Amino acid sequence: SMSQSNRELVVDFLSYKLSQKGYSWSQMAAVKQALREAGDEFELRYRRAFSDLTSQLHITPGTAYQSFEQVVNELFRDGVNWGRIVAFFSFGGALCVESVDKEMQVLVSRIAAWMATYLNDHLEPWIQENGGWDTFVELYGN
Amino acid sequence: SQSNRELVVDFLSYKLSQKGYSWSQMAAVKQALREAGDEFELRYRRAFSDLTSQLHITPGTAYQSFEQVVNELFRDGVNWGRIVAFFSFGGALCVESVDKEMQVLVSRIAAWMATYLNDHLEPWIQENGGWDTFVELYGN
Ligand SMILES: Cc1ccc(CN(C(=O)N[C@@H](CSCc2ccccc2)C(=O)O)C(=O)c2ccc3c(c2)CCN(Cc2ccccc2-c2ccc(Cl)cc2)C3)cc1
Ligand SMILES: Cc1ccc(CN(C(=O)N[C@@H](CSCc2ccccc2)C(=O)O)C(=O)c2ccc3c(c2)CCN(Cc2ccccc2-c2ccc(Cl)cc2)C3)cc1
Repeated sequence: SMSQSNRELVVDFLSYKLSQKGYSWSQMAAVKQALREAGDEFELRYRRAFSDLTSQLHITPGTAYQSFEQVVNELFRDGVNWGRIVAFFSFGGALCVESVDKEMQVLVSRIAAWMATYLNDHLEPWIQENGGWDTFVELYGN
Repeated sequence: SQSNRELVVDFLSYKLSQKGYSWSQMAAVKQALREAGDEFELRYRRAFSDLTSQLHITPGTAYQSFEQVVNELFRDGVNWGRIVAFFSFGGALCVESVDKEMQVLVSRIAAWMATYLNDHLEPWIQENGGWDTFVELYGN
């Protein structure tokens, strides 16, 4: 328990320090780091679209899924691409922050579950057809 | 998939941390330690380079170098600042191993760090309120 959590902290810290030098702890660590960076990049470049989105958000536990679904359906209306997948993660992140800001922290675990289901059902088939997350890492790094 | 749930959790942990929030207690510790490591490495830019002048890392001498540095680091006792330096040292030794084309040493360094943490740091950590105390102190 303390043993597993100590190994987890070590792995997390070393994954981070290796990534800062262009190295990686594992394939999964390389995906996680490249997605974190892509999220930061997307949010900064589309800071206006991010600001317009958060301003229009009126989060309540009863309308949270509705808001999630409407944005995600609009986002992927014309199909899937890596850029839109990054925007999907950025949107989930913004909805979680907005939930915590509005003292609705209970929504965070729900949003993560909705994201994971949407990924499994609607994004994973396209991801697998397009070479998987390794292709994303390769394309983003280039 | 398990890996898709893991990516979601990782991304959300990061975005919540950027606003001073956290996904979980464990995510808050990981993020506070990553930041403290970055801060220590910026404040002491030449600390590892001053050590490398004598640490010629090889699979045969890596453990002896790790053990000596870590024993010298904690000679006067444990504190949070030295624990951060311990993680930064491990990180630097892993980078140096990959630079010297001996990435096979990375998983051994990780195992040595985890054993030192379990055996020699965890009693002081637990006596000092656990990793929550570190998060509280670093955030202040
Ligand atoms: C890191 C990064 C990611 C994405 C881009 C932009 N981008 C492209 O550069 N695309 C490429 C094709 S992918 C190439 C690629 C990219 C990354 C890695 C690997 C390969 C192209 O065009 O050549 C897009 O695709 C792209 C994707 C989504 C959106 C835009 C553009 C424009 C703004 N729009 C707002 C929006 C509309 C509807 C519904 C919701 C939201 C919305 C989502 C979240 C919030 Cl928080 C707020 C609002 C979302 C730029 C940088
Ligand atoms: C985020 C942060 C952490 C630590 C500090 C610095 N620092 C202090 O400021 N400490 C405090 C008391 S703890 C306060 C605290 C800190 C963080 C969180 C919470 C509370 C003080 O004194 O006021 C120290 O403790 C401290 C600890 C270790 C060392 C130093 C200073 C100076 C350099 N020295 C080199 C060295 C010597 C022997 C063996 C190995 C190495 C060596 C380790 C790793 C490599 Cl990579 C290379 C070489 C190691 C500064 C910022």
